[PDB]
Amino acid sequence: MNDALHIGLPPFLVQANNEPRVLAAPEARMGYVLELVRANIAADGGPFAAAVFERDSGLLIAAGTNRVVPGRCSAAHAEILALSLAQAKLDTHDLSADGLPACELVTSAEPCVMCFGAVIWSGVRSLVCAARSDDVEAIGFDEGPRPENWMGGLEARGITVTTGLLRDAACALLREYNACNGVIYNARC
Amino acid sequence: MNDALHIGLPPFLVQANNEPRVLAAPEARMGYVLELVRANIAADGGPFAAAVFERDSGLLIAAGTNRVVPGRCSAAHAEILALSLAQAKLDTHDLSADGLPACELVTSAEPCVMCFGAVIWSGVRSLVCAARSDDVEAIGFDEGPRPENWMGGLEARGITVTTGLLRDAACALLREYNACNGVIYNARC
Ligand SMILES: Nc1nc(O)c2[nH]nnc2n1
Ligand SMILES: Nc1nc(O)c2[nH]nnc2n1
Ligand SMILES: [Zn+2]
Ligand SMILES: [Zn+2]
Repeated sequence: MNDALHIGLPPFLVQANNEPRVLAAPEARMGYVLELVRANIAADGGPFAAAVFERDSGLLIAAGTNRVVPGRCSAAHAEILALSLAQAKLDTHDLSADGLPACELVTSAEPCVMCFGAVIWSGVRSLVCAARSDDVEAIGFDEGPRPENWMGGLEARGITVTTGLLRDAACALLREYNACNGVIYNARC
Repeated sequence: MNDALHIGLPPFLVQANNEPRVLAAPEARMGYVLELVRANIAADGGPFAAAVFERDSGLLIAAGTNRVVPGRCSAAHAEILALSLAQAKLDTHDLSADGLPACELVTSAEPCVMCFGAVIWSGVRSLVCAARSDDVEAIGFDEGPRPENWMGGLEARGITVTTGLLRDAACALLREYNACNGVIYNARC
């Protein structure tokens, strides 16, 4: 594009960002995200998906997936898209804006150093991860050089962190992605 | 969009991305980048700008500026837009892809933790900064929790790093923004 940075979304994702969806339980939220991982893999993307939910009600605000290769954009990680699309939807660059319900980013895998920073500047007050960093590195994806004890860095900034949620289900999807090739392989790898 | 990730670019930035331009000297490259910083401030954006140049020829590939507030996107840092717009233009998520010239990211200030990762994933082989992280955090801009010796971290990834280029002018622009960042109206601003 000439007058804008435009990252298009595939059909399943456009739908995911425009379909009403309230998922109370944390496992319900993560389960849905893993559904997005599968759909994204079939849509030429990396094995990564994430979604911003209102922390308490579980109302889905926005979802993103790895679109690095098909989108010719190394910054197009699931977290970046999810956080940015949620901000556009709520009409603010700051999800912690006064009067705004607390937001939570539910992600299929622990964040790379890039998305680590993205979470910090986003305004989200919670981060829930499925697959661990080691799980991701085991299929060729780099997390990059994150600071020492990144989880503590987030908590120290008001962002609670949960890991390992439905990890096994996520790994099955990571192992399947690796087994069946990949393509130019996403970013952070 | 209310579906795709869309960050609009202000006229001056479109202009910059539209007109072929070659800047051989580092000072020339940074000088142009600092011109974008001032233009961006005048266009309701943050005091930051960056541009991707072909390292060995000086050809400008793409430029970006902080459009966080106007863009309703916390991930819209100079570096992110510059790197992404360069990739969209060359039609690839890897700036070091076979066939492409070695790229260089010239930025008005040392990268925050988010952009730190973006640089690594981008494919650029060189990073050139003006203002130091202390100058930026001096006017209240957080760089975030970068890993220890992030500069060495980059060099170990094969990305050469230079900093302090035209630091004085960069710093003056930062202070200029700060002096005018308040609610009480000042005709001189
Ligand atoms: N580490 C890593 N790599 C990718 O390519 C990703 N896409 N989305 N999240 C991602 N995380
Ligand atoms: N630290 C920091 N803060 C911002 O707002 C930026 N925009 N672009 N680069 C930026 N870097
Ligand atoms: Zn990431
Ligand atoms: Zn940044």
